[PDB]
Amino acid sequence: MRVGLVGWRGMVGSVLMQRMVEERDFDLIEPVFFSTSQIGVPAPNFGKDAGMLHDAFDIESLKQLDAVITCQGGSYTEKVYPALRQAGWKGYWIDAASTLRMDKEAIITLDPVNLKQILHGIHHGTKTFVGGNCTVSLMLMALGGLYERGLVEWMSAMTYQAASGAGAQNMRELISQMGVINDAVSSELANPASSILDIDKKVAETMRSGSFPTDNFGVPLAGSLIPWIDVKRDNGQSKEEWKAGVEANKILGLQDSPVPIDGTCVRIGAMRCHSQALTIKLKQNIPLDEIEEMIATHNDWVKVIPNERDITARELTPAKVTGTLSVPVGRLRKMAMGDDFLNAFTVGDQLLWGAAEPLRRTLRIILAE
Amino acid sequence: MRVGLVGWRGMVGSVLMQRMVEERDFDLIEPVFFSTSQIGVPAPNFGKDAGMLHDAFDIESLKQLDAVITCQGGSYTEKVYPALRQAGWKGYWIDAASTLRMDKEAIITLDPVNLKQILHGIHHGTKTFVGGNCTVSLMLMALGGLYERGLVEWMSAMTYQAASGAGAQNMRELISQMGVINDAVSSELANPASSILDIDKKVAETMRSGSFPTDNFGVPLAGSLIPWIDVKRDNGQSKEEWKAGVEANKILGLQDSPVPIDGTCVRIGAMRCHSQALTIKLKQNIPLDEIEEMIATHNDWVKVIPNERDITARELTPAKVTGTLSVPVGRLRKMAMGDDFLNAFTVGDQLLWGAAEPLRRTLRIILAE
Ligand SMILES: NC(=O)c1ccc[n+]([C@@H]2O[C@H](COP(=O)([O-])OP(=O)(O)OC[C@H]3O[C@@H](n4cnc5c(N)ncnc54)[C@H](OP(=O)(O)O)[C@@H]3O)[C@@H](O)[C@H]2O)c1
Ligand SMILES: NC(=O)c1ccc[n+]([C@@H]2O[C@H](COP(=O)([O-])OP(=O)(O)OC[C@H]3O[C@@H](n4cnc5c(N)ncnc54)[C@H](OP(=O)(O)O)[C@@H]3O)[C@@H](O)[C@H]2O)c1
Ligand SMILES: O=C(O)c1ccc([N+](=O)[O-])cc1P(=O)(O)O
Ligand SMILES: O=C(O)c1ccc([N+](=O)[O-])cc1P(=O)(O)O
Ligand code: NA
Repeated sequence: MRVGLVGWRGMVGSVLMQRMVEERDFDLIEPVFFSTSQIGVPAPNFGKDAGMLHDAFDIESLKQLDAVITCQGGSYTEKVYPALRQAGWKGYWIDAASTLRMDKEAIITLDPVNLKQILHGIHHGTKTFVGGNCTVSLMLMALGGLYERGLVEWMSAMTYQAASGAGAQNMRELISQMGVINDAVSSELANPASSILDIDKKVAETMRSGSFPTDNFGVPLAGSLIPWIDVKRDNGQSKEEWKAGVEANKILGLQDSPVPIDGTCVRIGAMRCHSQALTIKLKQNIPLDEIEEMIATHNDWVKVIPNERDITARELTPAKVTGTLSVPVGRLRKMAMGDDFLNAFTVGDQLLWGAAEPLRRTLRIILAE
Repeated sequence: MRVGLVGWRGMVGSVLMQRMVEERDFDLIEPVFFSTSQIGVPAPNFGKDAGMLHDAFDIESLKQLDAVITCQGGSYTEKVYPALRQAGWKGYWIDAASTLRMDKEAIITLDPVNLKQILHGIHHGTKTFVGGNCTVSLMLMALGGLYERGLVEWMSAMTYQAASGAGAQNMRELISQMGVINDAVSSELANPASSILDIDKKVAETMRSGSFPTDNFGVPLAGSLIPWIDVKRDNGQSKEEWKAGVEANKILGLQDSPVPIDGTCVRIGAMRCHSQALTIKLKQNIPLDEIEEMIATHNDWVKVIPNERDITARELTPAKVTGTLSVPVGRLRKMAMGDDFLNAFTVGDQLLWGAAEPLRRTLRIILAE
């Protein structure tokens, strides 16, 4: 199988490359590396020589491939994909970008949840497989055990989203903001006789100053939060909030009778883990023991954390989860509203299950068929 | 009126002192400053001379006061209050601590919401007035318009709570953690060609290192979050999550038919403003514009922020609200679940309406009678 790699060099792509090396995916394919910036020089060597960098925009070159895996982004997909299909290419397009997710000829891939849908697609001529939004993938990796059994009536999701979803420059800006805050009060911070109100005043002033580094976010993130991600939609949702409902229901095959999913998506000062606080309305009063079992046994990465303070503080956080494939879920309990209302809190790495991991797993599934 | 000040030197106390000076509250009283560790030292001079610091545990000196305002804490209240009352003191005990909130003898003071309850109490011999929990006070300042009309069937609250709620040392530790994070990668950040994954790897290593300053939180807060605040209760709630339902319903006089309030309380890396993402179940499908009107007309400090991207990012954040008495609420819209589900996101300063302001306002109400 001859597989083209586009966007292998960037943040998401680099995570994907490391995972492909770790799982020895390159043993199974003939990789062809593409560039949007410079061609003809040696391709990267991740264990074996792959020749040269090819032109990511050349239709005839792409037509020679059995599949493309792209992390290059929506601008790239919009430019290349329609022409490539119009020219007769029947290969597999495996894409991280949002561009094609809701296309009638694309399947959103999250195989621990929807392997059966993926396999049906592959066997019946579907050639486009798109990774879902970070928030969607991470929520379903935590709650797949409930959703697969049709037990969810609706879900409200309030999120705590990392800088990495906006990009590497945004992550850098977050850390720079942290430095500028600390710099402003370093002379008084450690002195207990210094007024905490004076420290606080200076932090607030520094954050509000024009020179505070805010080119990417537009406003401060460190020391604060931003309760709006992406463009407004006419019903008053942000695009980020809208994605949850439409993508989750496509993945689950419920488009004609969807589970309502809604809430507020909030950016917070974390590097690359998204967390979500969920009000889950169950159709029936399911005992918490069964809920816990159904969640825990759904897949190999979800981890149900006991509902206790110390273990929660250690396990159910970005500090614990960052850079790992683990998807902890905790604070699982029935709520004051009734025994059909379930509280849950979950954390997951945005670059792994939220970006790169579904792409490499989709490749392995296609290979095995 | 002779008024004793206890806990005036701490964080909450210092905010109270600042506000009392700003509003010239000291012109209306005879202030007597007390201490737990500095007896005999000259008292602070806020305009006029108040002599020396008195003994906060000496019952007989406290007995000469017409009122006590205390920000010293629950363990202080636990020892001095019962002893002071039993010795026949009938003065006004005005307290920020949780200890007496749910005592039959005490009124929870949040006068923009429950002034009538407060005055009825004053007129019928109630002498104990206690500030509510920071999250409860801030939520009712935002949504008082809906609660006072009996429109809320239930509410789920997922919170984004600031460091100040845990204490001054915790705020310092947050800022220290921010510096330690930036320090670890400041060279790489200054080089525009550096690898984002390398920066990310170093940040994670730094946050996980034994040397990371985590004595007060127990785990990292900068770059992370902690989805547990305060001690565990038997039904799986933390004490922080439980406080909302019991305190709000007492403030609203709804103990005979309380509104269910529940959710997850999460500490994030903000300095001194709590934010809350609310799923509000309404009893009736009221038009959105009338909802906004009910909310906005309830009190002088609540503000409706239009549901638009740029203004939300600028106005509905800790960076905007910090150190002010403003209580913005935005992202007001009906949710996917139905037109009787209302999304709301609100931000408020933890030290003002969430701690010090109800104390000085209660003093002013008593004086005014
Ligand atoms: N999940 C997310 O993080 C997210 C969110 C929203 C949008 N996006 C979109 O998806 C795309 C991929 O996300 P990303 O975070 O992986 O983007 P990224 O790190 O900026 O990488 C994107 C591309 O930039 C090019 N590039 C230019 N200079 C580079 C340098 N010095 N180092 C590495 N690459 C360089 C590379 O393509 P060549 O090798 O062809 O030059 C690379 O594949 C983004 O460009 C963006 O449009 C991603
Ligand atoms: N939900 C919660 O659990 C929660 C939330 C907020 C506050 N609280 C509690 O409420 C109380 C007041 O809160 P806070 O944040 O104002 O506490 P704080 O800043 O520690 O002040 C409390 C007292 O500590 C003493 N103190 C000792 N060293 C000091 C120093 N270097 N500078 C200033 N004061 C010093 C002061 O009393 P003297 O002048 O008598 O020495 C002061 O009145 C605390 O006991 C806190 O634990 C609890
Ligand atoms: O917006 C997105 O969801 C998204 C996610 C990942 C990637 N990238 O290819 O890894 C790109 C996009 P987008 O559609 O380019 O903005
Ligand atoms: O726990 C609380 O709610 C609380 C809040 C404020 C204050 N303090 O006096 O300002 C003290 C307490 P706590 O009852 O001491 O823990
Ligand atoms: Na700026």
